[PDB]
Amino acid sequence: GQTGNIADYNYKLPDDFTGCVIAWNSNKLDSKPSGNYNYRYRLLRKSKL
Amino acid sequence: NHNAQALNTLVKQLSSKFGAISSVLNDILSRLDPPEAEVQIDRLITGRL
Repeated sequence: GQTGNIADYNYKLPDDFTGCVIAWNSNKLDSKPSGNYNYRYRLLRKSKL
Repeated sequence: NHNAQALNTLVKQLSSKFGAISSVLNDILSRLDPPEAEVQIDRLITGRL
């Protein structure tokens, strides 16, 4: 039930989702001084997913 | 008379909120997101039932 750019254009969980969301920081490993541009996200889609 | 009265009550309670945002289901569905609208519709359904 969350509204936002990532929620509606990248990965939408269902309203009655049954599962565990586990998040932990990855700055120590996946951050580079020059700028890690490998990871991307979508910010323009025709409709909601 | 009694019959008419009953029917009128049964229709009049369509306009009652029963603790929801509005008696109109379309207004609730339009204004609120589905996860939040579920509770309002549930209250309306319980009252009407």
